Amino acid sequence: KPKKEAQRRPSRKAKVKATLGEFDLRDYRNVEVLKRFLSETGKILPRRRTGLSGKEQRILAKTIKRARILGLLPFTEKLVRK
Amino acid sequence: PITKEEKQKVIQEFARFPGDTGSTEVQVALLTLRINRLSEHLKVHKKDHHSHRGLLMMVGQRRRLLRYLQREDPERYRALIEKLGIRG
Amino acid sequence: MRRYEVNIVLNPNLDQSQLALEKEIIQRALENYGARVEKVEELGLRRLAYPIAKDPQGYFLWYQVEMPEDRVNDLARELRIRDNVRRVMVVKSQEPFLANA
Amino acid sequence: KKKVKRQVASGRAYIHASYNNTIVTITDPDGNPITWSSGGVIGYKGSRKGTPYAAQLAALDAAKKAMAYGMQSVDVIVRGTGAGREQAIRALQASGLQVKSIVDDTPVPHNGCRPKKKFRKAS
RNA sequence: UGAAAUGCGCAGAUACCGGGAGGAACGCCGAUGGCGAAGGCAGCCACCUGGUCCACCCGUGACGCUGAGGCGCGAAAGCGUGGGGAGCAAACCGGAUUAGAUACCCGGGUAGUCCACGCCCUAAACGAUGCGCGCUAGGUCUCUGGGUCUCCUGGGGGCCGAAGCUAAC
Ligand SMILES: [Mg+2]
Ligand SMILES: [Mg+2]
Ligand SMILES: [Mg+2]
Ligand SMILES: [Mg+2]
Ligand SMILES: [Mg+2]
Ligand SMILES: [Mg+2]
Ligand SMILES: [Mg+2]
Ligand SMILES: [Mg+2]
Ligand SMILES: [Mg+2]
Ligand SMILES: [Mg+2]
Ligand SMILES: [Mg+2]
Repeated sequence: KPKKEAQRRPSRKAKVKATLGEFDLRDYRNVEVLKRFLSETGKILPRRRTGLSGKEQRILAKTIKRARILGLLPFTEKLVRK
Repeated sequence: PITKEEKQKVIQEFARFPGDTGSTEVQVALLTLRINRLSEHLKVHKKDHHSHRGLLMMVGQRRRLLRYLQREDPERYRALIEKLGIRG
Repeated sequence: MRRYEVNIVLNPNLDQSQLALEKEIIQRALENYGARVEKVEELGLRRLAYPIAKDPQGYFLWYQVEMPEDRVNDLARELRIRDNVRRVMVVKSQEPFLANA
Repeated sequence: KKKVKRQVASGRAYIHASYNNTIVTITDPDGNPITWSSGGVIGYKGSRKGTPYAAQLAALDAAKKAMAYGMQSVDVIVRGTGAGREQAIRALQASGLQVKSIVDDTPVPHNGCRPKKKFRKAS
């Protein structure tokens, strides 16, 4: 946008590093890793970001939730600046 | 929940012969085994109308086989119905 | 009999003696209901992202058990009857979902 | 003591903005409040309380009256969705109050409580 | 609030901090997605249970499709008994706008919305398009299983389109 549309995303391809490397998706403890799959707030990021497929996120999510109940990961965190 | 091993057992009690796993005889069984299993469940959670549906297929499903078997060998019919103490 | 995983959080003020006494009871509890502790992992103490029972940190004990399904939701009860026990969450021991890179 | 001129030097600056009025607040580093002004506190009575001035102006009185207890630097805390955001802030950034941090904490129900007819659609 | 007023505040409200009770829904994921016979169904967890798709070709051997009547299921609302009742809100109470407002706007508020069992059975219950089966170009995106796996083969969802169809769309 404005004359950019800012929606030009050439199917990524070779996605940098695919966001990390080799980390389960049903780890109801492995925070260290999960902490990255969340916006400034415990707001699970969309597909647009991260770098996951169908069944995957269905899991990542199903997990992050299982994590919050363990008090490991956050539901909603405050915003700095702006 | 069951139904994983017992199966063999039902299959083996009805298999019209070493290896028969699909004869009408057997099917009925297997299916009855399931029905009884579901019926039971249905008495506890009486509001699971959906499952109550699957009940009716099988219920009809099994019945149908019996209707086929009943016409294509009354001789084996008596025995099976009777070998499960069924219908009426 | 299926496997499971029992997560369990406790108070941060407890002394090696108190915790040790609770676990002993957790363990005994499990067994009272056909549970066979396969593993365990005192990863205790971490930085909770939200105060649980007003406390911002907790003991994370993790037990794997091959229980008789029919009891799971009962232990989960008896584990949560203890004051020192803040939260409990049993889950099915689901295969690895290796994924990334 | 009497009315006691208490020194605080630092505290909070909660700001509530919405389609109706803008309430700024001053507090001690432990939540406890010191002094709050608004749009109402200064003339402005009707829709003039949701007037962006309702931000600064109040967000000046919060300050002035808040510098009287020392406070030189504050940690801002925005809330609500409407107008007046940042203004109330900038207002403090010229008020004489150094601004430590700016944070957002607007409370959005993870879907609970049926909103009033007045609220329902969006797109 | 378009402006306002009723309304709530010095028995000190709002705004901020801490703690407690309660009901209801359940963010972000979430979608152009999924599942279900339809109605319909999304925090998580366990358990009991239905259906379904694929791979293997292993078993039965036409055992099949449809389905008048019957029976069962069937949003919301409403009805009965009992509980619960945070927010919302018919009726109703006031406020304001109007030439007049038993209305649009505003502040309260009862049934109700909630759960249990029982009753009602309707619907733009719509894909407004019965079920099953065989046949007739493709391309493109997408969900899900197999695959000699960014290519081919199965199931499901959208898009554009051969022939053909259609009163046209
Ligand atoms: Mg004030
Ligand atoms: Mg199943
Ligand atoms: Mg039929
Ligand atoms: Mg109803
Ligand atoms: Mg009623
Ligand atoms: Mg009331
Ligand atoms: Mg017509
Ligand atoms: Mg293959
Ligand atoms: Mg298709
Ligand atoms: Mg077309
Ligand atoms: Mg043509």
